[PDB]
Amino acid sequence: GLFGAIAGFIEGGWQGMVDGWYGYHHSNEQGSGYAADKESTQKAIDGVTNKVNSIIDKMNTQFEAVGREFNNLERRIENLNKKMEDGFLDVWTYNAELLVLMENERTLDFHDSNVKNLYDKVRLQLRDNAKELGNGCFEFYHKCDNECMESVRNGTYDYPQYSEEARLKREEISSGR
Amino acid sequence: GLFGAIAGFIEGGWQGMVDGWYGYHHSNEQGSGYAADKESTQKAIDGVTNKVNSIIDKMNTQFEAVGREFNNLERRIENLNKKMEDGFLDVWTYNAELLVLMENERTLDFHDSNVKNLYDKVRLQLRDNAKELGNGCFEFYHKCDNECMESVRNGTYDYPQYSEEARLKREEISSGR
Amino acid sequence: GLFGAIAGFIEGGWQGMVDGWYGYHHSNEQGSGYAADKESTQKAIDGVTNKVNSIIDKMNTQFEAVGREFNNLERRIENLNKKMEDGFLDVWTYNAELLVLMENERTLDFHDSNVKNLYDKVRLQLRDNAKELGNGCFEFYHKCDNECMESVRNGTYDYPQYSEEARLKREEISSGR
Amino acid sequence: DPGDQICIGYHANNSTEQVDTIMEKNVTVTHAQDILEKKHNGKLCDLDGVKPLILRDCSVAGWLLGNPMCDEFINVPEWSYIVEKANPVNDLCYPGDFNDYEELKHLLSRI
Amino acid sequence: VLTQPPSVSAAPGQKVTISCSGSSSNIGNDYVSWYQQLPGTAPKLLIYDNNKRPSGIPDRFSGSKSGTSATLGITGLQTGDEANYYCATWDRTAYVVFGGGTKLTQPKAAPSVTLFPPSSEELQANKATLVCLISDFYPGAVTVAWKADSSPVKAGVETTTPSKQSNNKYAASSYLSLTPEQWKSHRSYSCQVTHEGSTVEKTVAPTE
Amino acid sequence: EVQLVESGAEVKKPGSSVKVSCKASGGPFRSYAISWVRQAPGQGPEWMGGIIPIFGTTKYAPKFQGRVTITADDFAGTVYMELSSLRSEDTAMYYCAKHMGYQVRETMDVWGKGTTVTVSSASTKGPSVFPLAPGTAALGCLVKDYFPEPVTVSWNSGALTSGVHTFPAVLQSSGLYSLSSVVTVPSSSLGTQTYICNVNHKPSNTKVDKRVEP
Amino acid sequence: TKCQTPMGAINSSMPFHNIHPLTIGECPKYVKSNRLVLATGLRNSP
Ligand SMILES: *[C@@H]1O[C@H](CO)[C@@H](O)[C@H](O)[C@H]1NC(C)=O
Ligand SMILES: *[C@@H]1O[C@H](CO)[C@@H](O)[C@H](O)[C@H]1NC(C)=O
Ligand SMILES: *[C@@H]1O[C@H](CO)[C@@H](O)[C@H](O)[C@H]1NC(C)=O
Ligand SMILES: *[C@@H]1O[C@H](CO)[C@@H](O)[C@H](O)[C@H]1NC(C)=O
Repeated sequence: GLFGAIAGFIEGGWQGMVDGWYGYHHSNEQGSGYAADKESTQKAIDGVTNKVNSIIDKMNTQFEAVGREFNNLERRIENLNKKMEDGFLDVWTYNAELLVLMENERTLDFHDSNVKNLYDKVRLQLRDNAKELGNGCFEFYHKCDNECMESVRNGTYDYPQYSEEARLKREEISSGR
Repeated sequence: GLFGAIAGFIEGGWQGMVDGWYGYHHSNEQGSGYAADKESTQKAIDGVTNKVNSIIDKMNTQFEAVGREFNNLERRIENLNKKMEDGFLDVWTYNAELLVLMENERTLDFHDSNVKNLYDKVRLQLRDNAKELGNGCFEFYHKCDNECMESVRNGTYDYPQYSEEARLKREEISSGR
Repeated sequence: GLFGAIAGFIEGGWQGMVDGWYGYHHSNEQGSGYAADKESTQKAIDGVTNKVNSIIDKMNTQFEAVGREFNNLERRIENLNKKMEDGFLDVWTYNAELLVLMENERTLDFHDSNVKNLYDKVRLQLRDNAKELGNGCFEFYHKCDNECMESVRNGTYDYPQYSEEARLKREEISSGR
Repeated sequence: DPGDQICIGYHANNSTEQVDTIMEKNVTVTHAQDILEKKHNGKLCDLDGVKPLILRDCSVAGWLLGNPMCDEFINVPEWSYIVEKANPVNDLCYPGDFNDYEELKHLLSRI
Repeated sequence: VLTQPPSVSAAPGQKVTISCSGSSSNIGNDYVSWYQQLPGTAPKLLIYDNNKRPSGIPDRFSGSKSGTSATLGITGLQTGDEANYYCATWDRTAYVVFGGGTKLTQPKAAPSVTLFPPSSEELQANKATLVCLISDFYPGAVTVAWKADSSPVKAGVETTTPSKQSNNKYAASSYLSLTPEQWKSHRSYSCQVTHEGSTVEKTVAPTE
Repeated sequence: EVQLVESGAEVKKPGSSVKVSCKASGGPFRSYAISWVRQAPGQGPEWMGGIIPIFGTTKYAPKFQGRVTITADDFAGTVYMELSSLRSEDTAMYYCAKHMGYQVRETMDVWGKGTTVTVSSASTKGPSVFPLAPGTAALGCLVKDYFPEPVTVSWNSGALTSGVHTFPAVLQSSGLYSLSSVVTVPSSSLGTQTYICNVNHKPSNTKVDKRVEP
Repeated sequence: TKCQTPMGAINSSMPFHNIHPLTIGECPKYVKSNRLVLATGLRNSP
């Protein structure tokens, strides 16, 4: 994908996160578990919902054939009528098909972007209090219990509060144990 | 936004940077201040300017109704004329509206990209001579006066020249003071 | 570019990598050299190939003028015929031109994305076993011979296997020698 | 001690100009450009130099045939467009019919 | 308020230098550009950003900022380079300021004076103009005095500045305005024209 | 490649307003700012102000801040400059000039040809043309009290060139102009040949010829 | 004017108008839209 997240550096998705499109999996002393990100999933639903509505709305006026009859010596205008009417069915079919194809790509790329951005949200909260492992996961340099996890999930992680514990752990790791 | 920069990891913009669309805020011993990035702002103006010109130009040829009259026993061709002419006003209105909507998204996403790329320009100049703070800012590990700041703003930052001072500061920070 | 890679943080491309669109340049004790990334180049060819086919296919039905003659007192329908037929040549010319312009941007941005993603593929394999230099290159903290290089190029780099050598080198560098 | 800082950022202003997007309507933007003209002046004018032929209550038939009530148009100057009401009161004073009337009106669109 | 020397001179082939100078709030921080102006033509960009040079401009032109002041240099200079030259810069409230400019760079001819009197038709229209036409002099400097009879008149005179002719000598015109009664009532009116200490004097009188 | 073309000469009375335009080729939307710079007879150029593309913001010089308005019609590729409360020291050549980029700056790389505005209290007046009557001998024409410049004097419908000398006009204290045209001619030809001087003042629509006799 | 409509003259550089489709002269292009505005700047803060 254009944003390299879905079926990219995050290889494959989670059958087990059922309550949203994007979210988190965590793992600590008290266990592990999945949790949807409500806010991103909601922005996405808003986007896609609006998109589907805009498509319906723009296709609202659009050519509507009407039947006209012509006698056997009005063949030139019967042909001009057929071609005019076929001409519009063709313009409109192209418009619908191409809009659908073009917007499908954008939609699929929109979600990809949404996962990248969420990953980056967590990345820039944690900074060097966690280590980027490369598969979509962060490994903390400090103990992070369920309360601390939620703080990551909801925008509230206090970096200063853990950084001391973080610097001690990074220290132990560089030194070799 | 698709690129996660505008109203993303940079939350909100600067009322106080008036001379461009993207730029810098700096803060050091001699004070603080805003400065536009001329080159990015210019590429953007070039892009958007060309876009507006291309839209005007492509909409240059486009259907132009003409009045034709028909008598009371030419009702079938009067109807075929009305519908033909309405048919084109509809094709063209859809084309203009959809082009406008589609290009607005791209424009808004273009700027977003432009801020991400500028951020990344600074990021990859400084490297580990600065610490990414997560809100759009870098905190230097060395003293960076107005001359040094300009070197960041104009593509000229010499990493080797500060790296020694940088490694000493990172050293002090890991050690704890 | 929207993705900041081509003519961005990678400034200019390689005349000397001839067997693909994206790839690697390496440099170690046994020498240096270029190598195409087969998989990315292939996804790209698939994309662009499909795109060119979809354009041909969607432009398959499209208005086809036919000649009709009219006498000197059928001027109103001769004019209605001319305008109808010109009307479609105009709709279709706009459609082809605009599709071409819109898809060219996407194509150029697609490649840009592809180079960013490949760079990020290598970035998240190596992690802190290498140092991001900022110009598109990584400098290893450990010795990486041709076998090790290929492991980077083909998705197989074992981080754990070098990390000890990596931590010793990072250690030497922070300490100052 | 904290260190010096440089931040990357973007322009904001007090614009309430608003644009639509396929995914989001009424997005407030820093700068915008209206490209639809919605105003006219409610008058019929000379087109460049040339005043139009405003038939008043006459029809084209009335004018060419010279309905007595259409005397204003006995000898008309060169014109830029013709303006004709929807239902001219002064048309064929003596009732009747005008052969190929529309084909002739069509010819006038070029004269 | 940007300082520049009024003129500079030299012979076809040497290298001239035009300096330009101002405080820290213009040249010290901000950049300088230089412009060339030939009579009848808009200024023309010669160099920018202190020392860059736009396409079309030959590399005999250049410049620099040797402190809080900047200079332009021409070399191998041609007749074409005979013109005015201005430095420009940006001054912080904020504006583009120009320098004052710098102009960069035939025997003694007696004038021919020609005094006309009022024409009867002007007289018919209750006005009277004496017209004194001075031409072909060099150098182009003449004083002009008027006399009523034998005595001077300063009232009602309008003399033009001197003016290069097609043949590279100079010209001028003086006009004394009078009422008919004034013109009719006097013996004579005389235009005196002095040039390099040689006075010529023409006189005219009311249809004698 | 970009051409800047400005609107025609203007003549104004003091205390009124002028509005010059400038049309830039290409575009019609532009990615560079445009400025207005003026130059008074015998003086260096003065920058007046300029306008930035897309942003639309304007920047004026201290000297004019308060009576200049720069505006744009980007669809027409046109910027405008309006200077009000005119005085005679605003008599000058007015240039539009484009910058290299979006910022107004000391560097303006392409200029328009210029357009003059003259600020005088004179209304426009056609000349009175009087004859100046007769070794050689001189004849001429007094072209009296006209405003503004220029005026064309030709002799015998443009036939006589030899020996002719039209003089630069004088600027009277009244604000009106006057000039005179003289021809040196052989005395032998005086009362047999014929001399008409052809005065044309476009601004006033006055065409005159005046036969010069002795 | 340079552009005339059965309802009145148009005096505009704009590429589009929505007045009336039957015009004569040098006109913009008619659309049924009530509103058409392009973004040029960027998304404006909260
Ligand atoms: C976010 O997370 C913490 C849990 O650590 C919780 O106490 C806090 O109230 C949450 N904030 C919001 C706005 O939900
Ligand atoms: C960039 O910045 C430095 C200031 O530290 C300056 O000296 C240098 O000349 C600048 N380069 C350019 C091309 O403007
Ligand atoms: C990838 O690289 C290594 C070379 O170090 C090689 O031995 C391995 O077989 C390669 N794997 C594939 C699937 O080509
Ligand atoms: C958008 O704004 C317009 C004008 O204020 C308003 O009429 C409309 O209801 C708004 N639409 C949405 C989806 O918010």
